[PDB]
Amino acid sequence: MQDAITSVINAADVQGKYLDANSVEKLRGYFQTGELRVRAAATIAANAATIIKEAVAKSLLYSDITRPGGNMYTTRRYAACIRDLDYYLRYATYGMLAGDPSILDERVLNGLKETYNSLGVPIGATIQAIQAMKEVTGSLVGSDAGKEMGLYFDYICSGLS
Amino acid sequence: MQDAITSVINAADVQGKYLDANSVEKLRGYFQTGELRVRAAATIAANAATIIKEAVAKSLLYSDITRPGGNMYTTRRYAACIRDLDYYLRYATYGMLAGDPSILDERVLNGLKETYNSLGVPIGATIQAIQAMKEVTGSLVGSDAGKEMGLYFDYICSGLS
Amino acid sequence: MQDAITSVINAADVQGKYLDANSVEKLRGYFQTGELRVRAAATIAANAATIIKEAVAKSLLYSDITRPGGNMYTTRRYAACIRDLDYYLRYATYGMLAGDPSILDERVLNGLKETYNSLGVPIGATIQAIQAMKEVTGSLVGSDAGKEMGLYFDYICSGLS
Amino acid sequence: MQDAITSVINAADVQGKYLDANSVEKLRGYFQTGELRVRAAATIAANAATIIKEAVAKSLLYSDITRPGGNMYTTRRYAACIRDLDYYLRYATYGMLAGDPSILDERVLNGLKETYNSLGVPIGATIQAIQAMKEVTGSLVGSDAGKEMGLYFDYICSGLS
Amino acid sequence: VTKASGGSPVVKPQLYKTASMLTIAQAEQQDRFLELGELNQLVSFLNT
Amino acid sequence: PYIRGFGEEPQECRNWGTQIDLFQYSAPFRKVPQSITLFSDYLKALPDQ
Amino acid sequence: AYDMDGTGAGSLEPRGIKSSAVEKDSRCFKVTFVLPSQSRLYTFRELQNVYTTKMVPFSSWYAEQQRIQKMGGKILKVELVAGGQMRSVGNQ
Amino acid sequence: SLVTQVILSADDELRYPTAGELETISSYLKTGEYRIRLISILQGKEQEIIRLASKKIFQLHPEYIAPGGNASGARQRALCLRDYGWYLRLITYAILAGDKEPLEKIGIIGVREMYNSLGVPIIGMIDAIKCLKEATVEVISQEEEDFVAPYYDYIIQGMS
Amino acid sequence: MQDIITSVINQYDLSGRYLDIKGINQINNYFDTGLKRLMIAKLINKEATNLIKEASELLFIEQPELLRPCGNAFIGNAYTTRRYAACIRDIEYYLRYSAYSIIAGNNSILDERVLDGLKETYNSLLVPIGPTIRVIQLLKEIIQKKFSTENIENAIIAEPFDYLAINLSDKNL
Amino acid sequence: SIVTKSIVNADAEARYLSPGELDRIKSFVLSGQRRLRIAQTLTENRERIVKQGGQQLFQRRPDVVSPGGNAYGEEMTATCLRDLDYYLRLVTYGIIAGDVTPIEEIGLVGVKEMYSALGTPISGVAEGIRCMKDVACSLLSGEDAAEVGFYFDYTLAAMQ
Amino acid sequence: SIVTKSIVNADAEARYLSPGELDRIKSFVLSGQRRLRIAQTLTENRERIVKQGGQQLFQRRPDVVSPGGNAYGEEMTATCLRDLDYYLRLVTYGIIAGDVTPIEEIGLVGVKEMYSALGTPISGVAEGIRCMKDVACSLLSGEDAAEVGFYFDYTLAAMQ
Amino acid sequence: SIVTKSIVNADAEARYLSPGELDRIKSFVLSGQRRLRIAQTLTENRERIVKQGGQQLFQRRPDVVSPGGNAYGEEMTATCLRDLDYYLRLVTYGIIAGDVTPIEEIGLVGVKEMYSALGTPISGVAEGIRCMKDVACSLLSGEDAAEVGFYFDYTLAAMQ
Ligand SMILES: CCC1=C(C)/C(=C/C2=NC(=C\c3[nH]c(/C=C4\NC(=O)[C@H](C)[C@H]4CC)c(C)c3CCC(=O)O)/C(CCC(=O)O)=C2C)NC1=O
Ligand SMILES: CCC1=C(C)/C(=C/C2=NC(=C\c3[nH]c(/C=C4\NC(=O)[C@H](C)[C@H]4CC)c(C)c3CCC(=O)O)/C(CCC(=O)O)=C2C)NC1=O
Ligand SMILES: CCC1=C(C)/C(=C/C2=NC(=C\c3[nH]c(/C=C4\NC(=O)[C@H](C)[C@H]4CC)c(C)c3CCC(=O)O)/C(CCC(=O)O)=C2C)NC1=O
Ligand SMILES: CCC1=C(C)/C(=C/C2=NC(=C\c3[nH]c(/C=C4\NC(=O)[C@H](C)[C@H]4CC)c(C)c3CCC(=O)O)/C(CCC(=O)O)=C2C)NC1=O
Ligand SMILES: CCC1=C(C)/C(=C/C2=NC(=C\c3[nH]c(/C=C4\NC(=O)[C@H](C)[C@H]4CC)c(C)c3CCC(=O)O)/C(CCC(=O)O)=C2C)NC1=O
Ligand SMILES: CCC1=C(C)/C(=C/C2=NC(=C\c3[nH]c(/C=C4\NC(=O)[C@H](C)[C@H]4CC)c(C)c3CCC(=O)O)/C(CCC(=O)O)=C2C)NC1=O
Ligand SMILES: CCC1=C(C)/C(=C/C2=NC(=C\c3[nH]c(/C=C4\NC(=O)[C@H](C)[C@H]4CC)c(C)c3CCC(=O)O)/C(CCC(=O)O)=C2C)NC1=O
Ligand SMILES: CCC1=C(C)/C(=C/C2=NC(=C\c3[nH]c(/C=C4\NC(=O)[C@H](C)[C@H]4CC)c(C)c3CCC(=O)O)/C(CCC(=O)O)=C2C)NC1=O
Ligand SMILES: CCC1=C(C)/C(=C/C2=NC(=C\c3[nH]c(/C=C4\NC(=O)[C@H](C)[C@H]4CC)c(C)c3CCC(=O)O)/C(CCC(=O)O)=C2C)NC1=O
Repeated sequence: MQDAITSVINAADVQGKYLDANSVEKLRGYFQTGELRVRAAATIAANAATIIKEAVAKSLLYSDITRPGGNMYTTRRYAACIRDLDYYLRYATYGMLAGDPSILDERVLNGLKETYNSLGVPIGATIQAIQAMKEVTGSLVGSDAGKEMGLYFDYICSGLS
Repeated sequence: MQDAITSVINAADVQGKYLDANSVEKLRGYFQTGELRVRAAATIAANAATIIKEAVAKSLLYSDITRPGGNMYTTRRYAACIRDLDYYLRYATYGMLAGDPSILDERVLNGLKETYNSLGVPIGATIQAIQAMKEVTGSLVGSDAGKEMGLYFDYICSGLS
Repeated sequence: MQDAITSVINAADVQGKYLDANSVEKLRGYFQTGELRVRAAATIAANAATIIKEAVAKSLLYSDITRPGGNMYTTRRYAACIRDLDYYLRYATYGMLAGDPSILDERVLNGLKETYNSLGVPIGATIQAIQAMKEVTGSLVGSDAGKEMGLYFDYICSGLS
Repeated sequence: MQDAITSVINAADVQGKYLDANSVEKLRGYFQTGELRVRAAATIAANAATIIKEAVAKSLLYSDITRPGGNMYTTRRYAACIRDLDYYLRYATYGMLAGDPSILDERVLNGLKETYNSLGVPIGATIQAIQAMKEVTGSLVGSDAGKEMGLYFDYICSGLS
Repeated sequence: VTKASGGSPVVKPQLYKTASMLTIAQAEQQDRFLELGELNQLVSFLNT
Repeated sequence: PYIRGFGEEPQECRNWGTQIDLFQYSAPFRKVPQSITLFSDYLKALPDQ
Repeated sequence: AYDMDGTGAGSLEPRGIKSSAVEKDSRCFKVTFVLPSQSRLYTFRELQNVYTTKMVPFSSWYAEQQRIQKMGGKILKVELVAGGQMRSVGNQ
Repeated sequence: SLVTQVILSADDELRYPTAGELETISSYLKTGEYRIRLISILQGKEQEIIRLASKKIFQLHPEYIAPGGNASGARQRALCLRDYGWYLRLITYAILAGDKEPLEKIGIIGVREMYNSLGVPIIGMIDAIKCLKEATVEVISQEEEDFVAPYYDYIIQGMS
Repeated sequence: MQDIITSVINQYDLSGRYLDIKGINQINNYFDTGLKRLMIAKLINKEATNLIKEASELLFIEQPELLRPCGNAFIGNAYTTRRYAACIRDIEYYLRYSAYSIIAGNNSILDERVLDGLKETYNSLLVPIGPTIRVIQLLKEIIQKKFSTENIENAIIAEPFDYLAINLSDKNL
Repeated sequence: SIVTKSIVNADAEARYLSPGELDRIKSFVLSGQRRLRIAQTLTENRERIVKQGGQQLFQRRPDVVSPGGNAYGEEMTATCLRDLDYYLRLVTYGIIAGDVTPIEEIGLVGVKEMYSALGTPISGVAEGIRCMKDVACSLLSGEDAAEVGFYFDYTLAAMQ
Repeated sequence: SIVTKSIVNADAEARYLSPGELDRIKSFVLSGQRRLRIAQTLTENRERIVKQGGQQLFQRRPDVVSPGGNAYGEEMTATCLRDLDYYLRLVTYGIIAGDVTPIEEIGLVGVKEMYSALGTPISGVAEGIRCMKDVACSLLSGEDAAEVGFYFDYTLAAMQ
Repeated sequence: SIVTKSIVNADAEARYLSPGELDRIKSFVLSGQRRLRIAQTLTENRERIVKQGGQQLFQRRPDVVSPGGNAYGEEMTATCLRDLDYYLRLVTYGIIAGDVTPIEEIGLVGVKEMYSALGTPISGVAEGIRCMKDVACSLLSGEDAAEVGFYFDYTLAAMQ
């Protein structure tokens, strides 16, 4: 659980040296985007339910995982999805603010693909839901902010694959 | 393993519709940069050994991973690095031509960070080597071509993180 | 945890179709034996302690697992047996009523043979106790009811093997 | 796969220093016992079949793993045991010569307890077979040589536990 | 019921080739860079 | 010898996951045997985990 | 080690090709044969030349010669190019 | 034949034939002449049967007979009965050696690429054999035609 | 695999006892229906290429979505003829291994050669499990059309197809 | 069903089934003939029970179908009736299982999370099931209408 | 059994079962009535078949029971007859399975490793099974003695 | 070492160690007293063996230290001698291990990839080790100089 400042301090500390010009050079780069990330995390908090409603209706709403036999049939199983998609849109918001994807594999990625295989959850449909959820997130926060929030979505999709 | 044309055809095919104006609009955007990518992949093929020699000497040549006890001490371990850095500079060249980073996670990213943790390879020094390798690649191919080749380097660094 | 009706409804539901003639054909077959199973589960509830007392005295009462060094020597260890044999005669009664052995592996079989190996409990003597317990159970409930109750005993013995 | 000399050279090399008085002090201690280990490995090679025949007859020959239902009933399963016990008496001989148990976990211990749980092999009876096999090995090679060969048997028993 | 599981990795089955595609893949398959012919091979298709 | 991938040959349903694992560079670091345990747990009951 | 440990019928490893090759044998033949595949017409794999001439070792000539006839091959000529004859010690 | 399958199948394991296999040879050889008596019945009805096969393969499929189809013309239809003659001759081999190899080493293995390079529609040849099996039932009684029935539909299964 | 017989003999070996008469009564029930189990199998070989064809049209007549574009869910139904060619191929297997398993009188051949990794394989390719199981029982009704006047052949034909249905289900109850 | 949870009740208590539990499994299986007749009535009346079910639902809740309602247009109204076909199906399961255990873990557990997450008024779908109940109980006698209606109102209770 | 390996044979070959395979599963199940009678004879003759089996075994191999033999004393001689009761049991399995597949993976695979590792002369136990064979075939007619003896000599072959 | 690869040799061959392998582990450990004396000579002579090692290296290869050479200036020349201190250290490991196994997987495996990728002339570093060899063997008797020189020339062989 490290942000961009924590990761910069760790690497500069792990060699026992002070924060030289290169370490502060990245820190200044993070502070420049500090204004963009909060407004990105602002609108995502507002439209959390709307984004997840848009992703599932655009990716896996009417596919036969939704029908009987599919992986999402029963109401408990459907309700687990939007609960499950809420974490991806939420933890990706944390990575967008912290500027470092360490929180994702610390709290989301580890034991995740090993868990879906246990339950039999289709990893293929899961990533496309996150990809569609990444597509709507670029709608709200804009282009570059979508590039930032989108940079952690595919990090989840990559490791979850 | 999809290029920009394969990804455009897939999304236009996955809805069962023809290639409308929006699908061809991105395809025309890819054909415009087709001339830039080949010359970018041209010079990178020529200066493959020179780029990797520049990156390691600029990022991790004299650090104490290079010294005894560091992660790169023995000659087998040092030789594995430039073998290992060759794939990052090579597969990034493939992503720069295909215009789609699908080949990276298909053939590089999956099981990569899970493999370095097994061997105990420092992911921190690895990304800075790729960052330094990204810096020299912008020297050769120019600014915008470096922006293209650089766009897949940090994709490796993001997922490898 | 499915009975015969739950398993019939699941397979007929998992294809999204109604209960056709074949699905109801097995359900009628289960309702015909509904009268037999209750009387079978009736007498087994009455003679629970008598059946377990008959099985251990007929299979492993005087063998050298009962003597010092054997797997059943101390009074805590002996008392664990009749506690342990009570579950096999009890859960087999549940399978006989539900008409489906799903409850056994759900609540008995999983982690069972992996547990006895940890404690060092002899699986060989365990199955013969259940086989002897199956033999006395056919005495009480009759032939066909013993065939039904006996059909779940060897299911435990098979998976526990 | 390191012997006592390889482990001494590695630790002295991993700090980048020469072989000081402490590193050679242990190496001299290993060369002193070099005469004892070969004669220990000499007689064990001669009485390999006799030692395994003595261990199984002394530990698990007549127990109910040997009888039907036990873990060792069928002739394929019995024949796998003496094949399996041969590795423990053989690899322990390698550790006794190399003076370092690195070869055991490299080639025996890893994936071993995870494999016996898959097959359902009783780890409890396995360790007592190795303990009995350790007891007969102290008969042949003597006391101190048995202390050396015995020091790697319980290393297998510890990790296999 | 199946009492074990090997896992289901994300696999994308092949659908077709393209001229932009396969010789990016052939030079990939040998673990070598794009060569002048197959890289001039990538060029004159994007000029079409 | 080539690697008989997925789009080479009619594959079998029984070692689907394992073979896709084995045809990766991550294969030489699963020091625990992946196939002998998987083919044996197909017959035994559910494990404790 | 060598292929004649004591294995025969009724033994734990499956009954298979048992060669009379010593420890690290250094004898090898020069064989020549055609071996039509007899399986390409339901597999439709690419075609490979079936007439080969190669040096097989003594350690595994018998398995190869036992297998070349398994799939209908015909052995045109074999010789012992490297190694001695009636040699007690020295085949290693 | 059937003994050849047992000698082969026992030879790749480097063992003599087991107890069950020697049954499979012994039971096959005790039913010996009845295949021999049966094939002489069918050989006397080859001109019987192929005339009836050309009945229904062409009333079912006049596409092939018409001008433009493959079987249009005299000499094309001339060998047309010859392919029935070879197939019926092959089945007499299969009825004798009590298995499918004479129907498989000949006739079945690679039959589609033979016909596809000839222009004969491979679906039409499936109905031709199905037509041939339909024709064999009339000149054969109920006792022995189910003995020869499983040898026909193997050919249909082989051709798909 | 294990037939009804070898499965019965392993039942008595685990307990290490000879075959009693309850054991032999189970074997006799196979030997009685064993002659009836063959023409069920012999009918399948004669009706094999047909019975897949009626199953497909009866399937897509209720699931027209399977012949349509997938939606953006990259799902493997019978969209393209490459998809359709392989997708009919699976119906080959379900009819085949359910044909041997009719003759063995036991579903041991089914799960170890069909069920083991079936949800594994379909979850990778995103294949329909719902329609995949429904086509398995469209075959069952289609095969039972032939043997219908009596009803002791029906339980024989139902046992393999019913076993794949209950086992390919994500358990709702 | 009553059989599976009368077991798992006595399962947890480390005991067998009492006469109170076994005289009701007995009493339920003799009731099984009458249950299949009741479910058989609702099985091939889904055309009227659903279509007249959505009849009164729109007359009582025109907001949900009016422009702005969740089930507005040709599309959503079809799915608007699809859910009623679901819940009518689960009631047929509960009647044959003799309990709402099939209706419990299908269509009831976490149902408010789904419909809240779909934007659908959960009170509106509760009104739909009540309209189906009056159509269903109008198709059966008084002895049956105390059952078929009995499972609907449980679904009404859990759906709010 | 013949049913399971006729399947796994045709299983590996990507095909169904030929008439040669299905006319023998058919021929085996009609043979099943006669097999149970044969196994029923050996089932409750184990008292004589084993005890007279060890009769000739000691009168032919007195070394194994003499002082120094592996089966010396009251203890080992009891286990000396225990193995014969095992192998007599497996022959009853092979007769009902119509094959030595039950005898193959029980008591035959890796049998030389066990008996070599127990110090038992494997040739001696082979002599024991031959003595049981003469007692077994003396209990049955000629048509049966060609079977019951037939499975013993396979066990004799694999046991050396 | 000789102990670890005499094991892994006999490890792969499924056998124990022969007298040829165990009379040399025996012969090596009695040699261990003399090995530590030899390595003890090179241990605290690294000041002269390295500095005089780079003495002859620059007199024989002035290009590498001249302006444009890889080891030009105060900086690279220090690292120019650093590698010689490395390889002199590995020879002390090989003498005590009785084999070039320590020198194999350290400083030899893939050494051409490193020095080619550093721009260093690999032939030049080979000349450096040869200059160290004459200084090392000049510090020991003839019986020892056949060993200490013996490990250098192996490093010379693998370094070109
Ligand atoms: C914070 C990191 C994190 C994640 C991601 C997580 C996931 C997780 N997802 C679960 C289930 C589930 N997940 C799904 C999801 C899906 N079905 C589909 O078809 C889609 C592809 C997908 C929605 C995108 C379903 C249906 C279940 C229920 C499975 C069942 O009842 O068997 C469960 C089981 C327990 C429960 O839901 O209460 C866990 C623990 N846990 C974590 O700690
Ligand atoms: C094509 C995608 C792909 C990658 C990237 C890949 C990596 C990979 N890197 C490896 C090792 C290695 N990688 C390194 C790398 C490094 N040491 C450092 O200090 C640096 C941070 C870093 C160089 C940038 C080293 C030293 C080893 C050897 C580890 C050992 O011997 O224990 C190995 C072990 C086997 C071998 O090298 O033969 C694999 C498989 N495989 C793949 O298929
Ligand atoms: C070199 C390190 C190493 C070990 C140790 C090893 C063990 C190993 N033991 C096995 C089986 C086995 N192991 C046993 C052993 C025992 N039964 C008992 O009751 C005793 C407690 C125990 C004897 C001490 C048995 C009976 C089997 C056969 C299991 C079966 O057929 O299901 C198998 C399965 C395959 C085979 O034997 O061919 C492996 C791989 N593999 C290795 O690479
Ligand atoms: C299935 C058809 C077939 C046959 C027959 C066959 C024979 C064959 N016999 C061999 C050797 C041998 N054969 C013999 C045989 C004999 N010495 C005598 O004095 C006797 C006259 C004779 C025994 C009857 C000997 C001693 C060797 C070993 C030769 C050597 O080590 O140089 C070898 C060399 C390899 C090996 O044994 O592993 C082959 C391949 N291969 C086949 O595929
Ligand atoms: C022993 C197995 C075997 C077969 C079957 C075989 C067939 C065979 N069929 C052929 C032609 C042909 N076969 C047909 C056949 C037909 N037209 C119809 O409508 C019918 C359905 C069908 C016949 C029943 C026609 C029309 C041609 C001539 C095509 C052409 O050359 O234009 C030819 C080219 C030469 C020739 O006629 O002999 C061969 C070799 N060869 C073999 O070795
Ligand atoms: C013996 C048991 C067994 C089965 C069943 C099996 C199935 C199997 N089905 C496959 C693909 C497939 N299967 C389908 C099937 C379907 N699409 C639909 O929409 C329908 C629901 C369904 C037809 C009923 C499709 C489209 C593919 C290709 C997926 C793609 O490439 O897009 C593949 C990958 C291609 C290959 O065969 O190598 C396997 C292995 N393997 C086995 O070993
Ligand atoms: C078996 C238990 C069960 C239920 C109940 C269920 C409901 C369910 N209702 C849905 C949609 C829907 N449901 C409605 C429903 C309504 N609109 C109204 O005005 C009315 C108040 C109400 C119906 C009476 C609408 C309009 C949609 C589409 C919403 C959208 O397109 O955004 C969807 C998403 C599309 C689909 O896959 O069908 C599901 C999964 N799934 C289940 O497994
Ligand atoms: C079903 C296949 C099968 C067989 C055959 C089998 C044999 C078997 N024979 C054993 C012992 C023994 N077997 C013998 C046998 C003999 N002594 C003689 O002189 C004769 C030549 C021979 C008998 C005819 C003796 C003496 C022992 C005890 C050896 C000892 O105590 O060291 C034991 C160890 C004790 C036990 O658990 O019974 C086994 C497991 N297990 C099996 O699962
Ligand atoms: C233990 C085995 C081992 C070796 C040998 C080794 C070599 C090694 N030599 C290096 C540099 C170097 N090595 C040289 C060497 C030379 N210049 C010349 O003219 C001569 C021909 C030659 C020395 C005799 C120079 C000039 C550099 C610095 C190159 C630069 O700064 O670009 C570096 C990078 C800096 C460092 O981390 O030290 C390594 C890792 N590492 C190892 O682990």
